Amino acid sequence: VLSEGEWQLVLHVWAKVEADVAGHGQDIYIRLFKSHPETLEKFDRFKHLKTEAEMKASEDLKKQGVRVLTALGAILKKKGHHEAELKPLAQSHATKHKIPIKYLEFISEAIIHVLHSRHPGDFGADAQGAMNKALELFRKDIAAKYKELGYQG
Ligand code: HEM
Ligand SMILES: [Xe]
Ligand SMILES: [Xe]
Ligand SMILES: [Xe]
Ligand SMILES: [Xe]
Repeated sequence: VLSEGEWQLVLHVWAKVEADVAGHGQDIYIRLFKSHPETLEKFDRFKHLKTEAEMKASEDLKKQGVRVLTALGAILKKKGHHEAELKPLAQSHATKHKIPIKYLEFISEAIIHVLHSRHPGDFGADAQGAMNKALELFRKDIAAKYKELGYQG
């Protein structure tokens, strides 16, 4: 369980992401696909992209990144009271997309890396620890829903 102070560290960096969610999403996807290329294979619409240049130029990838970060932002804004928000996401990611918890760990890593790079003013050590705790909680709760849904993750 995060403290209110921890949630505020999470929300204060998220406020900066929201200056330009699209640009943040592009950086996060590029980082994910570069660091863990296997994750790109899960994307029917994007697995053909060969280079960072192609990734940057993809309007559909940009739009997907906006969807991801906005869905995650809504979850973070619930400050742990995210049962309703997690249900459709867990179901689609377990059953349609088939995304293991390991890959959620990878995207969490990419999120942290991009925030660390872009936002040293709001992503010092305490803020990074708070964001890690929030993402760990997210993954814990997704993992529990995965198991309810019959997916080992
Ligand atoms: C922060 C964690 C993530 C969030 C909040 C998130 C959110 C979303 C949302 C909102 C959608 C569209 C609605 C849906 O189908 O549920 C989506 C689609 C999708 N997600 Fe995720 N996602 C996350 C992580 C991942 C990861 C790590 C992968 C694969 C490695 C993945 C694979 C996909 C795929 C393949 C789609 C369909 C994309 C398309 O329309 O072409 N997701 N995700
Ligand atoms: Xe993203
Ligand atoms: Xe997810
Ligand atoms: Xe995550
Ligand atoms: Xe969360």
